[PDB]
Amino acid sequence: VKCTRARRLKKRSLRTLWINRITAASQEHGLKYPAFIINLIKCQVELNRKVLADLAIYEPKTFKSLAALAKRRREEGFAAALGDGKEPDGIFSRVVQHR
Amino acid sequence: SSFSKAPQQWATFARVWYLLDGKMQPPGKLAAMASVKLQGLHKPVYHQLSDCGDHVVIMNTRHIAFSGNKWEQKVYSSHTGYPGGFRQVTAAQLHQKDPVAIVKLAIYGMLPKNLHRRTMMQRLHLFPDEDIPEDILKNLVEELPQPRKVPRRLDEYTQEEIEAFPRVWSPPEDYRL
Amino acid sequence: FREVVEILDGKTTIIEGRITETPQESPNPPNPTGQCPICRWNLKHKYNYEDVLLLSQFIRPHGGMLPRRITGLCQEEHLKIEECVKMAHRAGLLPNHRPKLPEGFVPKSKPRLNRYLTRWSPRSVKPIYNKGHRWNKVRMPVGSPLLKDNVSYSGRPLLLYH
Amino acid sequence: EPWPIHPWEPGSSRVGLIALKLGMMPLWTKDGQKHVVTLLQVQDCHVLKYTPKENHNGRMAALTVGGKTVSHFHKSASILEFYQELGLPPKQKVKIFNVTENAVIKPGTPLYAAHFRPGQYVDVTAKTIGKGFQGVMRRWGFKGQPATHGQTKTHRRPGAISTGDVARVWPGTKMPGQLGNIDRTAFGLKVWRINTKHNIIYVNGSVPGHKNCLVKIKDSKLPAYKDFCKNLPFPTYFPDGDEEALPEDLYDENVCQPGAPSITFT
Amino acid sequence: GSKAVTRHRRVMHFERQKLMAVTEYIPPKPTINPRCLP
Amino acid sequence: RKLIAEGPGETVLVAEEEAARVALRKLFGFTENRRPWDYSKP
Amino acid sequence: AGSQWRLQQGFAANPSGYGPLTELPDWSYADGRPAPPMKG
Amino acid sequence: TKPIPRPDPVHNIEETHDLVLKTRLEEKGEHLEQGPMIEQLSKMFFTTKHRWYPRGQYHRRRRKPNPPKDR
Amino acid sequence: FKTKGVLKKRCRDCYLVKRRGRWFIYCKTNPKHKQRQM
RNA sequence: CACAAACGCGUCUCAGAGAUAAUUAAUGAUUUAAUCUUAACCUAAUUAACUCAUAAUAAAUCCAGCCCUAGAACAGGGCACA
Ligand SMILES: [Mg+2]
Ligand SMILES: [Mg+2]
Ligand SMILES: [Mg+2]
Ligand SMILES: [Mg+2]
Ligand SMILES: [Mg+2]
Ligand SMILES: [Mg+2]
Ligand SMILES: [Mg+2]
Ligand SMILES: [Mg+2]
Ligand SMILES: [Mg+2]
Ligand SMILES: [Mg+2]
Ligand SMILES: [Mg+2]
Ligand SMILES: [Mg+2]
Ligand SMILES: [Zn+2]
Ligand SMILES: [Zn+2]
Repeated sequence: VKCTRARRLKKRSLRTLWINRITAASQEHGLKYPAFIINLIKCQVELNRKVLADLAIYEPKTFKSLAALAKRRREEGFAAALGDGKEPDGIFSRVVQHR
Repeated sequence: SSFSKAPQQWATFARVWYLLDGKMQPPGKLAAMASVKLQGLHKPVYHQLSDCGDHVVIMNTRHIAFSGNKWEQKVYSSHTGYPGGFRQVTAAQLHQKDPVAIVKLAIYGMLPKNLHRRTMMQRLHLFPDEDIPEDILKNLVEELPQPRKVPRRLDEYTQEEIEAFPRVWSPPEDYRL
Repeated sequence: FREVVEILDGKTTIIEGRITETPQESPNPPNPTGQCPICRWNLKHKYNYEDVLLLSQFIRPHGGMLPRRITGLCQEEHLKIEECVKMAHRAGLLPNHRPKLPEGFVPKSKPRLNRYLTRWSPRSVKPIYNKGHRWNKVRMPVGSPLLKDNVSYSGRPLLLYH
Repeated sequence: EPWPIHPWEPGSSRVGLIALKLGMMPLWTKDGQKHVVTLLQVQDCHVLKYTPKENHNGRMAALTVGGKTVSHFHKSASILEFYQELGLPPKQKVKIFNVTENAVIKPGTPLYAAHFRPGQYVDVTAKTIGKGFQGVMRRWGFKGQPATHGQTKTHRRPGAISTGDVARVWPGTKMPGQLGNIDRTAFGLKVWRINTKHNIIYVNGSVPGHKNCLVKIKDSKLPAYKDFCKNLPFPTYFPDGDEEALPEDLYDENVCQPGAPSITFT
Repeated sequence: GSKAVTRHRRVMHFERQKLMAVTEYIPPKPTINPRCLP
Repeated sequence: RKLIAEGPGETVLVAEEEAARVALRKLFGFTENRRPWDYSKP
Repeated sequence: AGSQWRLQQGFAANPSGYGPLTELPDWSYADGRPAPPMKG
Repeated sequence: TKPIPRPDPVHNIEETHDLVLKTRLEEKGEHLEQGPMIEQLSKMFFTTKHRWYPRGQYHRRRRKPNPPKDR
Repeated sequence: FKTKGVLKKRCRDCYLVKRRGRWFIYCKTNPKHKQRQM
C-alpha cells in the first residue's frame, strides 16, 4: 500500500524538487521563479520543469540565456503596460501562430 | 568543463562561506536568507539526501533591530523541566543577556524540523561585533547584501541634498520656536 | 523666527524679543492650486518615517510638534506627520533635535536598542506572555494605521499587525 | 626568586590553603559563653601551578594548591612527571583558588597556617560524610507513616510521588539515593586561634566532612566580610620576611586563654 | 442543533461568511480629497 | 596574461595539476565538447 | 502555469490542447516515409 | 587573480644528524579516547558528534556490497 | 483609584490623561474621583 | 549509646548588583497655559519574582592484592616515615 501511495507521490515530489532547483538557479541570476516561468511561457518556450532543471544543473550558459530572455520579456511587458499604446510592441513580445 | 571525475565532484559539491552584516537589520529577514544558504536552496544541485550545505558567518549581531514594539512585546519561553522552572524572558532582556541568542533562535526556528537541523546549525557562526577570528575570515567567499535598506538620520544627509529638497511651507516671522 | 533673551545686570532682568531671518517656501510648487502644503507639493501618500527631510521642516528644536493653525496641513496629514515624527524619534532619527543636558550625558545607560516602525511607547507596552493560539492570536502592531493609504508600487497591502 | 609583591587593593582577593581536619574542642569566651572550634592542621600546602586570568576565567587568575604528601608508588605517570618538574613530592588533594591578578604567588611557594590571623571569617569546602544509598526519610527528612495503626509494609515508604493527571513524575521529585559524598561549603566560620608551631587553625562551628580529611580553606566571600584582607598579609605569610618568630598561639581579643586569672564578674 | 434565533450570534457557515465578506459595502472614493481641493 | 585553462582541486598542487591537464586536453583537442565520433557509411 | 495568457492569445489552457506539440507526428522513419499514425 | 601562496619550511632539520632529522618529521603520532576523538572530528568537519559513532551488525550486514554505478 | 470600564468626570476640575497605555481621570480637589481605564 | 560509629533532644552557617508591575514628582509640544510621556531626551522613589557577580567540581591512560570515616555490585581515597 505504501509502495502504491509513494508511486503516486513520486511525481509530485520530483516536480517540487525540480521547482526548487529552478528557483535556486533563477535567484542565482537575480530573477524570481514565478516571473521567470510566466515570461518563459509568454515567449512560447514550452520547456517543462524537468528539462528546465536539467538545463540549470548541466547547462549554466543555456540557463542564463533562458533567464535573460525571460527577464527581457518581463521588462517588455512592463514597458507595454506603462505605455498603454497599441502601436508600440516589443521585439520578443510578438506572438507567432501555428504553421 | 573538461575536468576529471574527482575534481569535478569536488567543484560541484564544494562548501562556500558567506558573510552577512547584521547592523540595523531585522532578524527575520537576515535569518531567512541564512536558512536558505544553510539548507542549500540556492544550488541547482540541491537535494534533501545530499549534504549540500554552506557556512554562514553573521556579524554585528548586537546591533540588530526589531520592527515595531517587538523589543518589549516579543517573549521567549523556556522550561528547565523541574517544577516551577518555567521562564519567560522578553526580547530586550534576552538580547542584553546573550546577543547571539536572538538570531540563533530565529535560524533554528526557520530551519527544517528534521535531524539535519543540528548538522546545518553546527555550520553557522554568529558574532556580536566585527571581531571574527582570522581562521574564519580566511574562509569567506562573498558577502550577501543586506535585506533591509538602513535609513539615514538627519545629520547623515548631505547639505547639497538638504538644499535640493524644497521647503514645503513658510514659517512666519512672528512665531517663536 | 523669534527668540526670548534674558539679561541679568545687577539685580535687573531684561527680557527682549529678537526677530531673525527665516527661510521661505520654494518658488515653484508642482500644484499651486492646493491650499494645503503637502497635498499642494504633491507629497500626499508619499512620505513615511524614513523621509526625514520632510518631517524636520516643521518641528521644534527640542523634538516637539508644531501647531496646525501655524503649519496649515489638513487634519489627516497633520495626524499622519505627528505619528511619523513619533515613529522617527523612537527609531532614533533626528539626533540633533534633542534637548541638551550637560549633566545627564555623562552617566551612560544601556545601549539604545535599534528599532523602526514602532507604534506605541517603549515604556508602556507589557510583554505578551500568552501569545495566543492559531485561531486567536495577539499580534504585535507595526507601523501606524494612518499610513495605510500610501502608494504601494508592489500592490500588496502593508501588514500593520505582525 | 620571589615574584614582585603588589600593594593591597580594595577589590583584591587572597589565596587559600588545604588543611587536615583533626577534631573538635571547646573554647570559652571572656563573656562566659562556650563555643566549639574545629581543628584544621596545615601539614603541606604548596603552590603547584599558576593559570593566567585570560586562560582560566577572564576575570581572575587561578592558583593551584596541593595538600598532604602521599607516596610516589601509587600515583600515575603524568602526575609524577608534573611533580618531578615541580620539584615536590606528590600531594593528596589538589585544589584551585580564584585569586586576583595582584595576589599571584610563584608556584612552589609553601603556605603556613599563620596565613590566617586570629579574628577573621573563612569558608570551608570539603566532601561531607558519605552515608551511601540512604532512604528518603534520612535523605530529605520526609515524615513516615504510623508504625502500628494497620499500616502494611509502608512505615518508611515515600508514599505518593506525583499526580495522576500528569501521568509522569517531575525531574525535581525527591527520592532515595546517594547522600553525603558531595562537596559542600560552610560560610562565615570565625577563626579564634592560630597555633604556629603545629600549624593549626581553630575555626568556629562545624566543618563539613569526617575527621582526618582534606579541607579547602579560603577567605569569606560573604558581602558583609568582603574587605577584611586589608590588615592581613596580602600575598601570603612569609616567615622569613619579618625575621621574627611569631608567638606559639595567636589569640583573639575575646578568647579566654588557658593562662587566665579565672575571670570573675564585677 | 441550534434554533433559528439564538443569543450567541449563531456562528455562520463558511460559504455564507464568504458571501458576506464579498458583499460588504464599498464606499465611493473620489480621486482627489475635496477638503483642501479648491 | 591570457587564461587558457582552469582547474579545481582539494589542494593548490592538485588544482594546478588539474589545470595543466585541462590545458593539455584543450591543446590536444580531446575535450568534453568535442565532435562525437562519426558512425556512418561513406 | 500561464493559462490566462494562453487563453487571451487563443491557444489552449494546456499546451497539450490541439497545439503543434501534440498534433504533429512526433517521429518518422530515417528514409522519410511517414510513420504509422498515433492512437491518441 | 592573486598569486599562489607557497609554504615550505623544515624546522626539524638538525646540523648534527640529518638521518635523525628526517625521522624527526615522521615520528609524530597521537592517540585519543573515543569521546575526544569524535569531538575533534566534529569540530574539524563542522558536523555533529552522532555521525562518527559506529553501527551494529544488523545495519552493517544489510549494506549493498556492489552498488550500481552510472557514467 | 477606582478601576472602571467607562470613565466620566464627576466634577469640572477632573482631567483625562493617557498614561502607561491607559486612560486616567485625575482630580486634585476631590481625590476620590481618580478613575483608571481597565 | 555493652563497636572505634550513627543519631537529636545537642552544635555551626545562611549573602551583594541589575531589573521591574501598581503608584509618585522634574523638564516639555501636539493643545507656545498647564499635562509623569501607546511624544522624544536623560529622569529620580519604587513589590515579589528572574538573571548575574560570587561560591562547588574543574592535574586524562599505574592499578595486582591489603585497609578506609568510600561504598549494594561497579566506582573513589590511602599502603615511605611509624
Ligand atoms: Mg497520473
Ligand atoms: Mg559511607
Ligand atoms: Mg514517625
Ligand atoms: Mg491491614
Ligand atoms: Mg508493619
Ligand atoms: Mg495484608
Ligand atoms: Mg503525559
Ligand atoms: Mg436544526
Ligand atoms: Mg509649556
Ligand atoms: Mg504640577
Ligand atoms: Mg553565575
Ligand atoms: Mg584510586
Ligand atoms: Zn491638505
Ligand atoms: Zn474631580
